Amino acid sequence: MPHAFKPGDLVFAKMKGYPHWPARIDDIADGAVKPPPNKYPIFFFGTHETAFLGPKDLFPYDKSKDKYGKPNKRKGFNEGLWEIQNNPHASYS
Repeated sequence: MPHAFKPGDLVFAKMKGYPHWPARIDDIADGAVKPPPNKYPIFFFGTHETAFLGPKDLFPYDKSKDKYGKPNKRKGFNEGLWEIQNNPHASYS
């Protein structure tokens, strides 16, 4: 059975007006801005932007990749597909 989401989990993350986007659940570093309650810090591959999202917008990557892991015209998307598949746990700072 599924657990709750944890830092390092890989997902497609959905935001209004954007395609389901390869992403990971980030850690919060000591000293860093924490997310609102019930929200997770989401690191979007390719764009390397962070947003705060709740589980309703988080699709586990294994289950979802056949549907969502296809090239997209959007800036940063295909770079994001490479990252999630090839080095999803690297530092992209």
